[PDB]
Amino acid sequence: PDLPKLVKLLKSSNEEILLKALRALAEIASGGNEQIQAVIDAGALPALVQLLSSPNEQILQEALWALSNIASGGNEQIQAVIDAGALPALVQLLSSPNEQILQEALWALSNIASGGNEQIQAVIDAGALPALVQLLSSPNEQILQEALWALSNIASGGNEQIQAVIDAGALPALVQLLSSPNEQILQEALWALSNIASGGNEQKQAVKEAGALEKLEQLQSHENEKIQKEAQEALEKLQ
Repeated sequence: PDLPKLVKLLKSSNEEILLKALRALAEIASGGNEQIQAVIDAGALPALVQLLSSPNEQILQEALWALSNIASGGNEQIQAVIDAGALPALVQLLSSPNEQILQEALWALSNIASGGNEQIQAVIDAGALPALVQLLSSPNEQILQEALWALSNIASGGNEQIQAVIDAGALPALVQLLSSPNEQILQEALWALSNIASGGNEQKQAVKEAGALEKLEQLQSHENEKIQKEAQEALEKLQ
């Protein structure tokens, strides 16, 4: 098959050959989980990371496509990506002017954070815990949405996983965010608060300490039905 053959093409030298390979390197990943594994063993995981650190925009716009394509696999397949050493290589892309590249930067990163606790602990370590919260207060909603997926994904584990979140400083970026005329941010933030509150008393009060309760109380009398129910479930929770 042309599985391994494509891997070699991921060694720079020829841009034409490299690009052509990229296109036919991700398209296959978006066909089945088993297909992803084939790419891993093939030795493309580490070959892709190297591309992440390239000036070309085309090779980059594609490098992410095939990348995240794997991050959306299984809890195990997602680990392979980390073992290759793309965690830090991807975080860098986040500091790119080309929004197009930044978008994918999250579609892959956050994707991995949605794995398991065993992987989360590794993220909260070096991962930009507090830095991720700062993004929450960004104008470009595009980054805001994805930013929520990453942070939230990290708070999808045991109690210890929830604590790490509050420590980062999401209480303010969330609570204060509750006061938003945007239905999106309204449900988003709310969904985040409840998540953390789901933990113990330390995880609950921690949030309410900011003043989310107020925003929640007012939500009780919100037009939207869904927002009303969710708001009621989060309110009592804090208690």
